[PDB]
Amino acid sequence: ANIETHGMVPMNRLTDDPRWLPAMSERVTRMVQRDRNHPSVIIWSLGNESGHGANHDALYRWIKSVDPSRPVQYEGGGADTTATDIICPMYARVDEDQPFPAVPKWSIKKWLSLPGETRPLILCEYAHAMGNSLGGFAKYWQAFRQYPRLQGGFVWDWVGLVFADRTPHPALT
Amino acid sequence: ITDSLAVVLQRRDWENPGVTQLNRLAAHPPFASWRNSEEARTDRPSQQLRSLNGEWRFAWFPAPEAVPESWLECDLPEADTVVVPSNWQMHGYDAPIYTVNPPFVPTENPTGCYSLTFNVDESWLQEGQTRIIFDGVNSAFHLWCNGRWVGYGQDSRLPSEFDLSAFLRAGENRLAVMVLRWSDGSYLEDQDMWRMSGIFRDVSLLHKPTTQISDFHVATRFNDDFSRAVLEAEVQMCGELRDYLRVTVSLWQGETQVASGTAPFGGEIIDERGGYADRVTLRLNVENPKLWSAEIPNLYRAVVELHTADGTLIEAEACDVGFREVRIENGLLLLNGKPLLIRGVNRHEHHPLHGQVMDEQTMVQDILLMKQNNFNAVRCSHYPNHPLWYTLCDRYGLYVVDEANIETHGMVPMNRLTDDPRWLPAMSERVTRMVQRDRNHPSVIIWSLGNESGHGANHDALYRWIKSVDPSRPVQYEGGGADTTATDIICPMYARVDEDQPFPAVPKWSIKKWLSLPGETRPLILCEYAHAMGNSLGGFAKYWQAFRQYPRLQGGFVWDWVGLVFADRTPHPALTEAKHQQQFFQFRLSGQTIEVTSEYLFRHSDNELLHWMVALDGKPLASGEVPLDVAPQGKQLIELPELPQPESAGQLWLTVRVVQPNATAWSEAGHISAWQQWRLAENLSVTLPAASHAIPHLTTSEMDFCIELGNKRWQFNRQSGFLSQMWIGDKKQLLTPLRDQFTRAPLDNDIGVSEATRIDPNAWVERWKAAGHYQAEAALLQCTADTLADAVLITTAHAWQHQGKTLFISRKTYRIDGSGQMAITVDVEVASDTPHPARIGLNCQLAQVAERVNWLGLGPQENYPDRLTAACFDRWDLPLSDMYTPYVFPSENGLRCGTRELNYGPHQWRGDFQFNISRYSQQQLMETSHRHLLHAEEGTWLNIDGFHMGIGGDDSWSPSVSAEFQLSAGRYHYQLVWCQKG
Repeated sequence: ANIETHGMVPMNRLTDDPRWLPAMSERVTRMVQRDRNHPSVIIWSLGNESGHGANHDALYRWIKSVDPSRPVQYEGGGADTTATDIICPMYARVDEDQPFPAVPKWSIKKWLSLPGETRPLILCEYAHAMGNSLGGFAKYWQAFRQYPRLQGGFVWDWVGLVFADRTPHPALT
Repeated sequence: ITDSLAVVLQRRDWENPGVTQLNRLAAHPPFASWRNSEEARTDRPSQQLRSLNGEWRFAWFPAPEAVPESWLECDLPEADTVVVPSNWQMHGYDAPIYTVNPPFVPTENPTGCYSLTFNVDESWLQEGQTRIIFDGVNSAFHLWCNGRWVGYGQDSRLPSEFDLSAFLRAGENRLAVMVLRWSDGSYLEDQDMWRMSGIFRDVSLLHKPTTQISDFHVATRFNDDFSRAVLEAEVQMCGELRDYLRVTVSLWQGETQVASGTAPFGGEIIDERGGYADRVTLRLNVENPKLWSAEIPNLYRAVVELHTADGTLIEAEACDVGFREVRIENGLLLLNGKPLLIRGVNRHEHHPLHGQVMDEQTMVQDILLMKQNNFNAVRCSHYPNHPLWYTLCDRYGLYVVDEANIETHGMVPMNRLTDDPRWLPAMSERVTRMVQRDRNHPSVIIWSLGNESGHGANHDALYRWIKSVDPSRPVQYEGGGADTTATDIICPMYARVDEDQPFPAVPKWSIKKWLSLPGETRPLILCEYAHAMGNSLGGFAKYWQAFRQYPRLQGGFVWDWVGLVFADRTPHPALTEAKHQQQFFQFRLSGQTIEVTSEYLFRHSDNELLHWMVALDGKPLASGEVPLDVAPQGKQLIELPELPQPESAGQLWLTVRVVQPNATAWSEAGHISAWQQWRLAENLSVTLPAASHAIPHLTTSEMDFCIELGNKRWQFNRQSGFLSQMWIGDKKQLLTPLRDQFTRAPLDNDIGVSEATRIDPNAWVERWKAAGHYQAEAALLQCTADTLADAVLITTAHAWQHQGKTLFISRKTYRIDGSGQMAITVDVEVASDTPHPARIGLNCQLAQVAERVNWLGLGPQENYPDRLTAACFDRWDLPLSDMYTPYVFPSENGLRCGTRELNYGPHQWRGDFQFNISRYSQQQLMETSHRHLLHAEEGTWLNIDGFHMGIGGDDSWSPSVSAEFQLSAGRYHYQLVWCQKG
């Protein structure tokens, strides 16, 4: 869904405000009504980098009621809130923890085994490919193979892994 | 008659799994039968409990049928005298054994016939019940009293009690105990230790009144914040029920009573037919109770008095009560609301010189040593322990896992008996009688169903029995994959931190992966890990890094306390590594600020002092002491003063240590509990050496190169290509030429289970032998000598070939300058297809024997690439004897890593190397079976390695050296400087 408010100073200033719920509901509902018939679409996403507000929980439950055939994921508020069926951290590391206040980025191996955690983990963003990059990519895929509940991820910026003229980067190999 | 041996032994009760006892009394907590409340409160000795330990008569027989009938009446003429708490194998009768027909035992069953003549006062026989308690008898036994058969028993590790009232006569009496070595119970006690047999625990006589306390157990309930507690005690009596009988339970903290309760008999309504007339439950309210933990073992004294309504006491029983709550919440094992981190060790009952007989002094010595090494938990390794062990763990503070005596690892399906309902009665007795005995001890926090018996339906049934009877403790069981339905805790044996071991039907996942398997929510505590056999415990820091990071990884139990110490309780070098990794204070350095985090859950750091020191290459520069004021799990930030900034070359090292100024019950004043070291600042050396005016002189012959400088002189063998001799004055310095070494005397981890019969091709030592590393012969490729403007240059190249295959190539450079110094640069190529060598360095036999070894490097104790975290960089001076570790089976030992300078006699070696120095060569260590056969050689053997392979430790039967500690680079370089006192 076309919801992205990363510039807000609390970052949930609008997604926790009920006055913005009508605006955000239109962006979620009209997407589902348009694309619900496509077999390729297997997961709904509530947006990107908008904190976690009560509007996210309400819109998460709307999708589950209208279309129970697809899981709903959302990074925001720590990537493991009640508004996501999948733990989907951004740029979580394989072994090193990043305990930021109120939104820690645990290592993906440790994140799975936290007390009470049963959901699968798929990284919505990992392996930043800006410039000469993608070092340690083999570390992620060693972990993906070994751990059943580590079910892959999405490399950031296809185009990126290729130039604008679609010429490939060395990291694409 | 029917008391005769022929009748008694005819039914073969020791070959019947359905008969485990005959005429044995019910299990219960320990009883002393005090006739005075004050004596019970203060735990004074009771005159109603009499010990029969002492001198008994003993006779040995090859089989039970060989015992003559006359033994039942009179002591044999050839019977000798022994101290009854002993194993008869320790007296040399049949050979002790360290190592099938499931119900049957061999007909050649050695039999020990014990007999004792004792006196009984008439006061015991006129009134009351007199019983005899056998705390431990190995396998099975038959009991006679004055020639009359009494009963039969099994389950060596739990007390057997029999009523002797109808058998005792006023005056002199005689007891006859027929102990058999093997019974059907031996199939459930088929573990791996010295087998041994006899009456290995205490024998005592207890006199109880006609109306007596038959059983009692206590339960503690708490509110949300543990500010209010309820102590419920259920008391059961035996004998005649009278309406004037009363039971009083009083709780004492020291000498002040804090709670009390009195009630007549008659319990609450249980079901339709009513309630127990012989039971009463007393509820005692305690405000702000002092909680029990391993850190602070706060104990109360509960006194249970059976008395008349008027006020006359009949009998008194007492026990120590600790207030604590153990439960698993959200996949975490909590004690008093806090997540436990188990610093545990497995401990067998092994006396230093009396075999399996345990005494109080050895137990207190073991507990003190454990707590001084930051251990907080002990696993009762595969059987219930001596009763006094649990009392001592309550008082000093140690979490205890109590294990049922069930062990059937020798069965081919390994669950052949535990899945057989015909063996359920046998196994139930071993579980139920343990719980009935030890359920009142606060130190016991976890029940264990046994060890290495597969997983059968009997395990599930016995697991649910414990949960019903005692819901206050979790139940754990390894077996059937360590995560079955019969365990509340995933308790794998020797699971690795990162590497998975997917065995069929019982995989050993890595502990990190095991936690996150689909549907898995339980905590993980390793019942056995870090095998400490020989030179071992490599990679121990890997486990404790994982323990800290993952909340549901709550520690484990290191295998074999005694092991981590020798039989005489002398510590192994690996014990220091365990103490450092198990510290309760963690340290972080950021600039001039030291962050100290407390790992205690309950206590405040009120006996703690931080001493910091800054040294430059072992030379102290500044020091200071700061008191520690850290809340449980809190952080204290300690800002160091302006640290010294020397302009001399070298590395600055900051060392902190936690010192306890006051003595505790388990430690003496000045005890060091934690330490840490850092590198502060290094000034690289840029100064040139002094312009020596002299030049070493080179002479060339067809057999050798000779370099002469003053009184010193070097000789290089041109045929061998190695430095053969060095002379200071006219005194030779070497007995063996300085040559490259690529092998080490194999460790126990290097050997594995590779016997001479069942070879293990995957073992490290077998791969080295198959590759010819021990048989490779050095071949000289080139050897040249050139005179420089100020030095003499020697260049050599050797190839180590085995059966037409080059394993290693060594290119060495010798630079003898005019100052007398000798610089040695070594470049080594290792073939990629050969197994990685155990070491890359040099060795020689020095002619001189010296008393002290002085080196600037890591640790006073021996350390290895994967067991060096506990070691510290400083200047160490030790006698040569302390440079050798006396392992029972000789192997490579005594290595010191991270060494920059080594001094021995007049010789100094500088560089970046590891070394071991001793009087035994690596060749002798490989060929000598036991350390008592080791003999010192003529000189001193020195091994200087640029690189050394890590030691194993995850297990002892499979390769366990991690990839980052294997010598797999392929090409290696190191430099050494050899100088003298000039």
